[PDB]
Amino acid sequence: ATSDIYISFFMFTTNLQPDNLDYRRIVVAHIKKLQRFGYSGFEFPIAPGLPENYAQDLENYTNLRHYLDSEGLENVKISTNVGATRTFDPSSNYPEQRQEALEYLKSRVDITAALGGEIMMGPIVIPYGVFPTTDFNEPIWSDELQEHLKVRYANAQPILDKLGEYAEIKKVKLAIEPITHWETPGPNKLSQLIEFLKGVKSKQVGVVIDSAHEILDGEGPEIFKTQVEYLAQQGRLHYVQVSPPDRGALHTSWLPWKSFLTPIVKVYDGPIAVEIFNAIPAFTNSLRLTRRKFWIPDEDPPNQYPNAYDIADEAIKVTRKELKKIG
Amino acid sequence: ATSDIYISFFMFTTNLQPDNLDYRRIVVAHIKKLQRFGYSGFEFPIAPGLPENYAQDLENYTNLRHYLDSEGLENVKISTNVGATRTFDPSSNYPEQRQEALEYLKSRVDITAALGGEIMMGPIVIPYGVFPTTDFNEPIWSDELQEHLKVRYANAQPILDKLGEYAEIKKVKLAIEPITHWETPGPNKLSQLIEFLKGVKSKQVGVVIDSAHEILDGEGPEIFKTQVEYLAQQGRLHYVQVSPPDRGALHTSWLPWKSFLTPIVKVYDGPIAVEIFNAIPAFTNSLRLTRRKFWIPDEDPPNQYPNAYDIADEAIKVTRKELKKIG
Amino acid sequence: SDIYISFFMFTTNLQPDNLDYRRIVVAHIKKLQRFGYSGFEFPIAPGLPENYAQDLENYTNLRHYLDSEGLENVKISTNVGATRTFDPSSNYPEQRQEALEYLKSRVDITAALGGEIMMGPIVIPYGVFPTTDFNEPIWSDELQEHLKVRYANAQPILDKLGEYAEIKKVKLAIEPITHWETPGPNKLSQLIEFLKGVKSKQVGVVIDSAHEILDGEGPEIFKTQVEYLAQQGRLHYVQVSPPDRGALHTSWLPWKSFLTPIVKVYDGPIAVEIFNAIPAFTNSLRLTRRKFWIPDEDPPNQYPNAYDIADEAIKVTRKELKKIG
Amino acid sequence: SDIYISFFMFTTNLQPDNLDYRRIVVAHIKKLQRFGYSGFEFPIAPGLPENYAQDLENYTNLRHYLDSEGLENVKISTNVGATRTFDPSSNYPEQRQEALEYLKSRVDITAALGGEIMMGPIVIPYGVFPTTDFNEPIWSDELQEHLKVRYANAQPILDKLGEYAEIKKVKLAIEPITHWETPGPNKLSQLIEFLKGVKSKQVGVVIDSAHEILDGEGPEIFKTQVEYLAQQGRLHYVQVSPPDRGALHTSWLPWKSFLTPIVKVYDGPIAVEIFNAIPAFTNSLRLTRRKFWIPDEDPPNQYPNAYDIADEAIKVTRKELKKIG
Ligand SMILES: [Cl-]
Ligand SMILES: [Cl-]
Ligand SMILES: [Cl-]
Ligand SMILES: [Cl-]
Ligand SMILES: [Cl-]
Ligand SMILES: [Cl-]
Ligand SMILES: [Cl-]
Ligand SMILES: [Cl-]
Ligand SMILES: [Cl-]
Ligand SMILES: [Cl-]
Ligand SMILES: [Zn+2]
Ligand SMILES: [Zn+2]
Ligand SMILES: [Zn+2]
Ligand SMILES: [Zn+2]
Repeated sequence: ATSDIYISFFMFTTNLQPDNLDYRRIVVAHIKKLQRFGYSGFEFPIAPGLPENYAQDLENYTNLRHYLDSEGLENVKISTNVGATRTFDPSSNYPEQRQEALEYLKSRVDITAALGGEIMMGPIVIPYGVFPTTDFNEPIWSDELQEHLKVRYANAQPILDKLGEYAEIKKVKLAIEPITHWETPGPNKLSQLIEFLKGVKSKQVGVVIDSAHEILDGEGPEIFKTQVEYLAQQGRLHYVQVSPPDRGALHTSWLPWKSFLTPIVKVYDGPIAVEIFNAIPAFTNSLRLTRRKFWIPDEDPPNQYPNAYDIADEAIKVTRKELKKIG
Repeated sequence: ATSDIYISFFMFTTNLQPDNLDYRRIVVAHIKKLQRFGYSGFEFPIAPGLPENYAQDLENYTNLRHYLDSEGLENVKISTNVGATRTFDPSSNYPEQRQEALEYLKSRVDITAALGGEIMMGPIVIPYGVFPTTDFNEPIWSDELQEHLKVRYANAQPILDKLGEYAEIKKVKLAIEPITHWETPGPNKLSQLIEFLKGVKSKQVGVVIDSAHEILDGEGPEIFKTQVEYLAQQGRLHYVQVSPPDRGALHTSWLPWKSFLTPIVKVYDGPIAVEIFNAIPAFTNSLRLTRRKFWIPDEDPPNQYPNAYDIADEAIKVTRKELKKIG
Repeated sequence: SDIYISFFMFTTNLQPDNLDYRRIVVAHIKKLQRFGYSGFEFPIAPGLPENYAQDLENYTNLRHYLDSEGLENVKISTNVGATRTFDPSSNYPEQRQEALEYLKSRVDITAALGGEIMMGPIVIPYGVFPTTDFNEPIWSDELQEHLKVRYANAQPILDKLGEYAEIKKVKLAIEPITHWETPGPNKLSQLIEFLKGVKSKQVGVVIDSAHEILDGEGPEIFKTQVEYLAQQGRLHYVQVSPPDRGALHTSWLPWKSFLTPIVKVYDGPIAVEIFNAIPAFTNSLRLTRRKFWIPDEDPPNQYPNAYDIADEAIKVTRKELKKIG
Repeated sequence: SDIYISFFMFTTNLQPDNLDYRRIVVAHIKKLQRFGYSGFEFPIAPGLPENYAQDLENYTNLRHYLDSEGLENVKISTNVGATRTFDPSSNYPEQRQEALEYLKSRVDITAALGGEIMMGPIVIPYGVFPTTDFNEPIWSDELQEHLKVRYANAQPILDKLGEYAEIKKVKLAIEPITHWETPGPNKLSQLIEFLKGVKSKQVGVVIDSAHEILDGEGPEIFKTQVEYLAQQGRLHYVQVSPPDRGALHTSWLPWKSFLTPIVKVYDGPIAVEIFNAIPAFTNSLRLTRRKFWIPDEDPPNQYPNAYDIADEAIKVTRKELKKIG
C-alpha cells in the first residue's frame, strides 16, 4: 500500500485562528485544493496563548474539526506542530515553571485529540529559538552551552515522562524534533535526542525525523541507519518529515532521498509529511529567507514566479517518485 | 596523479597576525603537523585593516612568506580567503565607496601574490554577513531583498571586472563564493553567481564551489552537474572546497561525496580544500555553533573530546577515500 | 508670545495625501487652538528620492486644506532629520549630494506649509550610532574622534543648504539631542563648534530644554552660550520639553534658569514638545509611562488624555513666562 | 556632613580576591581622601550561588587589608542589583527564594565591609526590560500592568530581607532609576507605592538626583515626597549625580530645590556618584563623552582625569550645601 502524504500549513501560516470564521473558509479552500494533488492530511501549527484560555482554545479547535467535517473533510487527518516557549519551559530550574509548562503541553495534547490527531510533534523540550544568555546578555555556545544543556535536559526528563503518560490516555504520540543549530540551541542531532530519551520511561514520547534537520546537523548515512533501526526497535519512530535543506522547493534540492528514506521505509509505515516553510512574515527573519515567496493565490497578488500550489504539487510528485524508486 | 589537498586556517583563527613574531611560530608548527597528515597547502584568511596600512600589510605578509620559506616550507602553497566589508563594499551606490573597495581588493590581491598564492577566494561582491536593513532598521528579505540585490549586483559588476584585469597581471585567480542564506544576503546559489558573472567580461573572475553552501542552498545534483560543466567550459571553475553541512567534522556527515565530486573531478584538476570552521570565538555566534570545540593543542587545555589535529587527519582520510572511489 | 505644540503628541507622519487623516489633523488643530496654541510643529516623514515633487504637491494640498477649513492664520514649523542614507556627514560625495537634495526638498515642503523654521537633527543621522564593520559599538573618545571627520564632511553641505534656505525664507535650526537618542551633536558646545565652520547664518540652532538639561553644562555656562548665539544671530528656535518628554507641568524643567537668558534675546515662537507614548516612540525613547490617550483613536480611561496634557502644558509655559516678564 | 564617592569612577568589580587590585583600590582611596572624601560606595559584582561563603571571606579580607593600610576609619556603602536570574519579583517561588538568598549574601558582604547602607535596584532586575515570548518589547500601559504583578511578587521577599538586614544593622535603600536604564521602579511615586506593601522600615529609599531629574515630578511634588519618606523613616541614602552622570560641577543638577527638603530631614552621608566612561558603562549608558582618564591605567591627555573630576565634585557639593546651611 502507498503511504499517506501530508503537507504542513507552514506553506501559509503559523496560526490556524480556529475562532475566526472567515479564516476557516480559507483553511478549507486550501485543504480542498491540496487534496486534489493527493495530500491526505495536514500539519497544523498550534499558536501559543494565555493559560487562562485553555478551555476556550479546546472549544475553538473542536469547532474547527467539526467545521472541516461539515465541509466533507471527515477523512482528512491532522497532525500538530507545538513548541515549548520561554515561559512554557519544561527544562526550567523552577518547579512551578515546569508544572505550568506541563499544563501548557497537556492543553496542546487535548487540542491535538480534538482535531482527531494522533501525532503531536515539535520542539517540546528546550524552548524553540531561545538561545541561552548570561544575565549580562552574553551568548552561550559550544562546550559551555553543552554543559548548560545537561541541566536543562535533566530538568525536562520527568516532565516529558508525565506528559507521555497523559498523551497515551489521549492516544496522541509525542514526536520530539531534533532541529538544526541554526534555529535552536538543542536538541540538534538525533544522537542528542536519543540520549535525552534514555531518561524518559514512556515510549509514547518519541521522535520525528525531519530530513532538513538530519542533513544540516546529522552524522551521515551509516550512523543514521543505526539510529533509525534503534528507534523503530524501541517503538519511538513516531513521524517523518521530508523537507529540503533550504526549507523551500522540495523538487530542486540536495535532499538525499535514497539514503534518507531507505532505512525509514523498512521500519516505519506512518504518514510522510511535506514540510515547506513559505517566505511568510513569520519565517523571513527567523529562517533568513532570501528566496522569493511562493505567492498564495487570493492572499498575495499573482506574479510570474511559482505559487504556493505549484510548489505543493511538485513536492508530492517528487516524494512519490522517490518513494516509488525505493519499492 | 592524486590531487593536492589543502586545509583552511579557520580550524585555528581568522587572523594570521603576520607581524606577530611569536604567532608565526605557532603558524609554522601547525603547518608542519598538518603536512604529516598529507596536506600540501593552506588557506589563509586575510583579516581586514585600515587603508593607510596597505603597504605595511604587503610587507608583513611578504615577511610571513619568507619566514615559512626559511623554515623549510618553500613548497607549501597558500590560497587566501578575503571578504568585502560594510565599508569596503564594491556594490555600493556611491562611486568613491566602490573605488575605495577596489583598492582594498587590489591590496588583498597583492598580499595573495606576496604569499606565492594563485587563488584568492571569498565573498568579494556583497559584504559578508551584512544583511541589509531600511533606514529605520527593519530587515529586508525575500522578494524585496532580491529586487534590492539587482542594484547591488549592477553596481559591483564593473568593479569586479577591473579587479579581474588587475588580478590577471598578478597571476591570482579570483574565486567568488556562493554562501548560504544563513550567513549572508547573497549570492547564495551558484545560479545567482552565474547570473552575476554574465556582466563581468574578465574570466579571471570565477567561482569557488563549497559543498556546505551547495547542499544548504543549491538546486540538486542534476542542475548542479549542468552548472559545473558550464563553469569549466567558461574557464571559471577556479577552486573547490569540501566542508560538511554543519562546517565541523568532515568524516561524519551528510556531504554527498559521489554526487558532488563526480562532475567536478571530470573538469577540475586544481587543489581541493578541506574547510572546517572550528568553534573558536570568531565563529561560535556567527555560525551558531552548539557543538564542542576541537581543542587546539598548546592553546586549549586537553580534554577527552577530539582535538583539532584529530579532525584534520580524519578529514584528509575521508576526502582521499572518497576521491579514490570516483577514480 | 506665540506658543506652538508638536504633532509628536499624535504622530510622526502627517500623511498629507490621506484625505481621511487630513480631517483628523484639522480636528486636533481646532481643539488645541482653544487652549491658546497659535501654531504647530509638523514632523516630515522621510520617503524615496524619486517622490520629491509629489511630496511638495501633497504638503501644498495639506496647507490649502487647512486654509479652506478656516486655519489660514495657523502657523507651521517643521521637524526634519538626516537618515542613514540621507547623511550630509558621509565620507562619500554622492551620498552628501543626495543628503543635500533631500534637505532641499524638505526646505521646499516647509515653505509650502507657510513655515519659516525647519528644525531637527540635520547634521548626523538621528539615532544612527556608528559601529565598526564587525558591528562593535563606538563610544566616548573614539566616537568624538570619529565625529570630527563627520562634522568636517557636513560643514560645506549645511552651508549650501543655508544659502538655499535663505532664498526660500526658511531658518534652519539644528538640534543638540541627548546622548540617549543620538551620537551627536549632543551639547550646545558641540553644535557651536560645528557652526564655526558654517558661513551661512541661516543655519542656526534650536534650544530644547529636555536636551539642554540631560547633556548641558549648567545655568552659568548656558547663559553665556545663549548670549553668544544671539550675538551670532543663530538662536532660531526654542522648545520647552520636560526631561522625560511627557508632562510639562509636573517636571524638573528649570524654568527660570532656562527661559531668563532666552527671553532677553529671543522673540520667536516657543514650542511645547511632548512625545506621547505612541508606537513610534515607546521603544526609541524607552517609555515606561502610560500613554496620554488620544480622543476618538484610543479608548478612554481614568488617566489624562492628550488634550488634558496639552492644555496643562500651555498653562504652565504661560505662567512661567509671566514670572520672568 | 560626610561626603562619599562611588567606585563607578573606576570599576564595577572590586576583585576582593585579587591581591594586585587591592593595592589599586587602596591607592585610589588614599588619593580621594585628600580631597575630603570620608567613605566609598563599593559595587558588589554578582557571582555564582555556590560561592557565597567564599565571597564573604574575600570581602572580609578586603576590609582587613584596608584596615592594615591605615584605612580603619574609612566607611563603605554598597551598590547591589537584582539580576535576571536573582529576581525577587519572579512569578516562581524557587526563583524568589534564590533571589532572597543572593540579597542576604550581599547584606552579609555589606556588614563585613563595615557598611550600614546597601543600596540599588533590588526589586526589578537592573536593565532587564521585559519582552514577550516572541522577543517583542513591552512598554507603557502594558508594562505598568505587567509591573503590578512583579511588584506584588517582590513585596514579601523584600520584607523578609528587611527583617534579616535589621538583624545585621544594614539599611536597604531601593533606588528609583530612570526609564532609560531600567523598566522600573523609575519614579519616587512608584517606589513609594511599592513600599506601602512592605512592613519592614529597614527597606527604604536612596534618592539619586540624576534619576529624580530625569523621571521625577518637579520640585513642589518632590518636597512633599521627601517629607513623607522622613515621616515614614525611609529616607536612608542620598546621592548627588548630574543628569549625564559625568561632571557634577558643570551640570543642570537643581542643587537648591533638590537638597533643601533633604537637608531638613536627612543627616546621613551624601554620595557623589559619577559613572566614568569605562567599558562597563559606555554602551549601557550611551556615553558619547570622553573618559576621565584614570592615572596609571590610562595614558594621560589634555582632558580632565578621574581625580580632577572627583575633586571638583566634592568642592561643588560642599559649596552648594553651604549655600543652604
Ligand atoms: Cl516539577
Ligand atoms: Cl518554583
Ligand atoms: Cl506570518
Ligand atoms: Cl565607480
Ligand atoms: Cl561618491
Ligand atoms: Cl577567534
Ligand atoms: Cl560633496
Ligand atoms: Cl506611531
Ligand atoms: Cl516565595
Ligand atoms: Cl569596566
Ligand atoms: Zn520540521
Ligand atoms: Zn567556504
Ligand atoms: Zn526637540
Ligand atoms: Zn545611583
